[PDB]
Amino acid sequence: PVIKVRENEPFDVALRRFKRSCEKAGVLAEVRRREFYEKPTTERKRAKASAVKRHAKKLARENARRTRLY
Amino acid sequence: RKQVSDGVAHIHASFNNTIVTITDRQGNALGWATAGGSGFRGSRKSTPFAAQVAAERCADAVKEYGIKNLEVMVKGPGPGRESTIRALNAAGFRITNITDVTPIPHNGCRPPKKRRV
Amino acid sequence: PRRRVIGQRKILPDPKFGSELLAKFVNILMVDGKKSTAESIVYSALETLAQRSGKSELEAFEVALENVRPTVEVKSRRVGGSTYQVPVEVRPVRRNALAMRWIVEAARKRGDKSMALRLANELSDAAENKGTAVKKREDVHRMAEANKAFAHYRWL
Amino acid sequence: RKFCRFTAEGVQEIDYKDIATLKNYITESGKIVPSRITGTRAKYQRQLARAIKRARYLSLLPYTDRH
RNA sequence: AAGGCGGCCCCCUGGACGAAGACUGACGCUCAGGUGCGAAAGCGUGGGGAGCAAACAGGAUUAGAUACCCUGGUAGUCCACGCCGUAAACGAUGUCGACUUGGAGGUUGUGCCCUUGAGGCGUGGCUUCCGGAGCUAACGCGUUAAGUCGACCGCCUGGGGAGUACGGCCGCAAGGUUAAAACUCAAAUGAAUUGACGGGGGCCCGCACAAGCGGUGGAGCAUGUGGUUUAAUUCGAUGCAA
RNA sequence: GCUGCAUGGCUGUCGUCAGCUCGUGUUGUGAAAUGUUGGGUUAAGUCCCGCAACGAGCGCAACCCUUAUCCUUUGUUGCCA
Ligand SMILES: [Mg+2]
Ligand SMILES: [Mg+2]
Ligand SMILES: [Mg+2]
Ligand SMILES: [Mg+2]
Ligand SMILES: [Mg+2]
Ligand SMILES: [Mg+2]
Ligand SMILES: [Mg+2]
Ligand SMILES: [Mg+2]
Ligand SMILES: [Mg+2]
Ligand SMILES: [Mg+2]
Ligand SMILES: [Mg+2]
Ligand SMILES: [Mg+2]
Ligand SMILES: [Mg+2]
Ligand SMILES: [Mg+2]
Ligand SMILES: [Mg+2]
Ligand SMILES: [Mg+2]
Ligand SMILES: [Mg+2]
Ligand SMILES: [Mg+2]
Ligand SMILES: [Mg+2]
Ligand SMILES: [Mg+2]
Ligand SMILES: [Mg+2]
Repeated sequence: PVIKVRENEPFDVALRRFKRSCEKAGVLAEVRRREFYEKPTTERKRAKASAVKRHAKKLARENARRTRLY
Repeated sequence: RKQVSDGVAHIHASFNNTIVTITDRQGNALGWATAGGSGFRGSRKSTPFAAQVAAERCADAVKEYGIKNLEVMVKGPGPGRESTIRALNAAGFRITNITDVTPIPHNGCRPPKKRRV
Repeated sequence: PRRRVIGQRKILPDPKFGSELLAKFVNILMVDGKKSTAESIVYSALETLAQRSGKSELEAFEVALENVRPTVEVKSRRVGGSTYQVPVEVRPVRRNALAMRWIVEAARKRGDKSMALRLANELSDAAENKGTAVKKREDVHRMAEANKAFAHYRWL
Repeated sequence: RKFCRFTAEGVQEIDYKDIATLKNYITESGKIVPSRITGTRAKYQRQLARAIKRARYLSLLPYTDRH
C-alpha cells in the first residue's frame, strides 16, 4: 500500500500502482467484510457454499473437457 | 501566513461522505473540505464527483500557504478515494507519496448487526 | 442495430465538384425536405470564397473543415449510479459529421443579411480560425481537458 | 507446476531465527502468503505460520507494512 | 464421545495413529435403571464493562407500524464459583462386528526401489467428491451404506387435543423430565410429475434503450372524454388494449 | 327496457410473438419424460451438428395481391421513331 514515486514515473502509472497494490493487499475487501457483523453459522454456511461451488465448477471443467459437442 | 512548502493531504472517504484535509508534517491541520460543504445532499455527496469538487476547494483554501509538495493518506472504502487523487494532481501538486492508511482490525471488537433492509 | 450490424450509407457525390463531403454537408443543411434551395446556397457560398481566397475553393473549405473537425467527444454514461462524461476518440466518419453539423447552427446564430451570406462568412472566418466554430472547438477542448478526470472512470 | 521449497532440503522445523525464506513468504503489506499461491506443503505451512508469528513477536519481521 | 476447540510462549494433562517385536490369554460387545459431560439464552453472589445489543426512548416509513431503516441505549455478552440440562444438540442416519466391483483428492504415518534428482512401486489411520451391483415410495445411499448380515439398546403406531393436564422426581425461579384421557375430522403426510405464479435468475429478439431528425406538454382553434350544469345535456367505450 | 357475469356471431390484446402437439420407439413402478434439450445459426421450433430418439402435423416459410426488369400477344377512347 505504501508507494514511493520513482524517477520517470508520471501520475498515471503512479495511481495505477496504487490501485493494483490495493487489490493485492485486499484492504478494500476486508473493510467491506467488517462493515457488518456475520454469524459463525453464516461464515460456515457461506464457506461451505463457496467450497461446493468451486468443487462443482472444478469437475465440470474436466467433464466439459471429456465430453464431445457437435 | 506561515509558508512551509511541504505538507500531507488526508482522504477519508466513507461510504456516505468524503473529507479531505491537508496538514503539515506533524499533523497541524492547514485546511479541509467535504462533499456536504460543496453543496450536495444525500447520495450526491456519496458520488465521486462530490469528492472531485471537494479536492479543488481544499487545495485553493491552502493555496495561501504556498504548499506544492505533499503526500496523500487514503483511508476509507467509499467511492471517491481515487477521484480526489487526480483532482489534487490537477490542482497542481507534485505528489510525493501515496499511502493507504485504512484501519484494518486484527478481528478485534464486534461490528454492528447486519442491516435487514 | 441490436442483431445485425450494418455499415455506412452511400450518398451520391457532389455533382459540380465530385466531392462526397459537399453533398453530405448540403444534405444536413437541408431542412424540411428542400434540397433545391440547399444546392443553390452551397454553390453561392463556395464561389464567394473562391473570389475571396485562392481560385481553388476546394482547399479553402478543406482547411475551414480541418481546423474545426473534432477528434475527441463527450459521451454521457452511468455505470455505478453516477453521471460519467467519458471522452473517446471518434472515427473520422463521425469526426467530419459532427463538425459540419455545428457549423450549420453556427451560421444560423450569425444573423447576417441572408442565409447564403452568413454561411460564406462562417466558412471564411473558419479559414482564418477566428470563427465561432473554432470558439466552439476550443469550448469542447476545455471540457475535454476537464473530462480527462473522467477519462479513467468506469468504461474507459 | 509449482513444488514446495522446504521439501527439497530436509528441514526438521522451520527456524524462526531465519529471515531468509521468511521475508519472501511475507508480502509487501506484511501479510503471509497462502500455500495456494506459494506452492508449499501443508506440513511446513503450519510451521511457517508459527515461525512468522514468533519472528514478528520478536520484531525481526513486521506485523504490517507500516509497523 | 458429543457440545465444541484459532495470536505466540511456558506449566500440568487426556486420547488417537504408525513401525518392529515382547507379554496377558476371551479379560469381549451392548446396556433398562444410575452416573458424568453437555451451544446459546437464562438464574444466584461478587467483580468487570471497550465494542455490540433484548428492553426502553426518540425520528422516519405506513391507512395504522407496539416492526423492518436511523440516532441512542440498560440487562446480557467478559471473569470466578454454583445452578439450569435445553437446541434444526442434524449426518434430521444408535453402538459394536463381519462381508461386498471401482476412480479422483485432502491429511498423517510408514517399507522400498540407479534412493542419482525438484522420480516411481507398496502399506496403514482419518477424511471429501463421483459412481457400480444392490437397496429405496422416490429423492437418493452406495466399503465412512440407507447393500448383505449377526448382538444388544432406544423408539413408532392417523391429523389435532398434546409433548398439554394431573401425579411423581429435579430446580432459587424460568422451567425440565415421565406422561394421558374425554372431544373432534376424514384425512394429515412424504417424494416426485405437469402447469401456473415469484416484489428468482441466465441468455436472445423488437424504434425497447442508445445515436439522430421532427414533435407533444407552452399559444390559438378543431375534436373526444371527465367534471359540472340543465328539462334533457341519449347510450356505450375507461392502463397499455377507453 | 335489464343481465356481455347465461350466450352465438364478431372484434381488441400480448403479437406475426415463435411457439402448440401427435404417432412409433426408448426411459420411468407411475403421473409422465424424451423427441421440443445442448454447440452454433436464423426474421423464425429457420437450418446444421451432436443427441434415444426416428418421423409427422398445426404454426414459420411457400402458394394469393401489388411494385421493381424483360419477352410475346391486341391497338382505341391510349402512343407518334
Ligand atoms: Mg452463556
Ligand atoms: Mg449473570
Ligand atoms: Mg438499533
Ligand atoms: Mg451443533
Ligand atoms: Mg430433544
Ligand atoms: Mg433427533
Ligand atoms: Mg457403550
Ligand atoms: Mg454417491
Ligand atoms: Mg411439561
Ligand atoms: Mg397545448
Ligand atoms: Mg366477455
Ligand atoms: Mg411416445
Ligand atoms: Mg415401460
Ligand atoms: Mg415448447
Ligand atoms: Mg417436453
Ligand atoms: Mg423439457
Ligand atoms: Mg439450440
Ligand atoms: Mg416471424
Ligand atoms: Mg418448422
Ligand atoms: Mg434434436
Ligand atoms: Mg406465412
